[PDB]
Amino acid sequence: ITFEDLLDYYGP
Amino acid sequence: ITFEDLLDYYGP
Amino acid sequence: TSILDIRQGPKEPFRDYVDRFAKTLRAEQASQEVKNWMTETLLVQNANPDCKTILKALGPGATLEEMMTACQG
Amino acid sequence: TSILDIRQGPKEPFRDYVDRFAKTLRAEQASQEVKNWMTETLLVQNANPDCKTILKALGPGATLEEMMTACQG
Repeated sequence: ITFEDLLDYYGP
Repeated sequence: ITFEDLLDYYGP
Repeated sequence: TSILDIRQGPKEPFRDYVDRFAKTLRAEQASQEVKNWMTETLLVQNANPDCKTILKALGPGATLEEMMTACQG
Repeated sequence: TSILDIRQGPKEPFRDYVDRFAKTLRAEQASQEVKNWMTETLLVQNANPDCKTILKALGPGATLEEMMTACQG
């Protein structure tokens, strides 16, 4: 995964 | 090797 | 507070761990490249024995959902 | 501008490699505990193979000074 994967799932 | 070792070595 | 100290407990559900991880990292002060790299590195590296085994097995190209499903349990 | 990208050339003096690592690292935006971590991981990790072998043969307890003395020329 990437940081972008975490932002889509858990949010900014 | 720590980050403070780099600052002892390279300074400001 | 440091993303570096976010470590999964032996009995802690993976999704619980990734949750703590994601929320620490978003509030973490760093560039975007680093956060990707921390995500690509620390998340796997700080997981528990079994979840680490399962993740490394999936590969760097693994997707979060793939990881979720595999570790569901 | 990323610290993650600082890599030692095959024929670049290790002297010059660590110089750039420091300038980039201190310019980078991160917690001090993250900077500590980038130093202990990335500095050796991104050395050229020749130096990597030497730096791994020095042990994780070598000082920056010792590391210079080995990788000379």
